[PDB]
Amino acid sequence: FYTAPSTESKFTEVLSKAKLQYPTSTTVAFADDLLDGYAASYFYLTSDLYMQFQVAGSSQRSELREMETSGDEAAWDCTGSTAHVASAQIAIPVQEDGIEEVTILQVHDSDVTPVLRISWVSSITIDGVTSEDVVLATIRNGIDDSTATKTVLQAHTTSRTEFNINVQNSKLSITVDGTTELDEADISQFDGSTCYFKAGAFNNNPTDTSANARIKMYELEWVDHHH
Ligand SMILES: O=C(O)[C@H]1O[C@@H](O[C@H]2[C@H](O)[C@H](O)[C@H](O[C@H]3[C@H](O)[C@H](O)[C@H](O[C@H]4[C@H](O)[C@H](O)[C@H](O[C@H]5[C@H](O)[C@H](O)[C@H](O)O[C@@H]5C(=O)O)O[C@@H]4C(=O)O)O[C@@H]3C(=O)O)O[C@@H]2C(=O)O)[C@@H](O)[C@@H](O)[C@@H]1O
Repeated sequence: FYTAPSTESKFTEVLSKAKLQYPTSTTVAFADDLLDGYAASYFYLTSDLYMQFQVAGSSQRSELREMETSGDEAAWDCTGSTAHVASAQIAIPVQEDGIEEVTILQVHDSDVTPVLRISWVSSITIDGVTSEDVVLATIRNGIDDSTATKTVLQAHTTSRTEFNINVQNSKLSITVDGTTELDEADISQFDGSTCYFKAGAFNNNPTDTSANARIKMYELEWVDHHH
């Protein structure tokens, strides 16, 4: 009894350029399935026209993964000359009790390393400064280094917020409601990797493994701009 995100033309292009993974990394719906009206409790259109992702459990996800229209997985040069841009209007609801971090947008390499995660966090401490109820950027320092550089981007609001990720040459920038909050962070540690975008809800380290993480997107797109 769920309405499909494909019923809204604002999502046609991104769905044509995506596959949906749930609840782990296995694809449940390819682009053709998504365009044919795929809908489930974990991926549906709300009455006010948001594409909503919902998932329970540690490190589980309901996430779109960037694809080419040819059916090839997106695998662009992480630090190449072509700009790659992901834009999303996201409303992050107050999360259920026991949900502690939800990743909403990623730049991921073609193996096992997230270049960037944008996530909501109940709390975070960075260089001795603790922030609560914020949206955070996490950039991994290397494939062989589990540590990351973390940057608070925004105090959490339930209001629809524009997020824009721009990746070009060895630099990555993030704008939030038009304001640059991460200005040309270095990602040269991914030279010689390939990359793709992801968007949705990816539930990180919950304290209640039965609680549902929930993220809503009013607009979503990923594009290339050729130098
Ligand atoms: O807690 C700490 O100590 C540190 O945590 C750091 O952040 C963590 C996060 O908390 C998450 O755990 C995050 O999880 C990553 C995970 O490390 C892997 O990168 C994994 O990669 C999957 C891909 O997203 C993708 O879904 C892929 O799909 C493939 C798959 O092969 C599929 O079967 C099919 O064949 O093809 C598809 C495809 O489309 O390419 O599968 C990958 C997989 O192996 O599961 O996904 C998550 C993720 O980010 O999505 O990891 C970070 C981390 O950096 O380790 C950080 O906060 C740090 O500061 C802390 O100290």
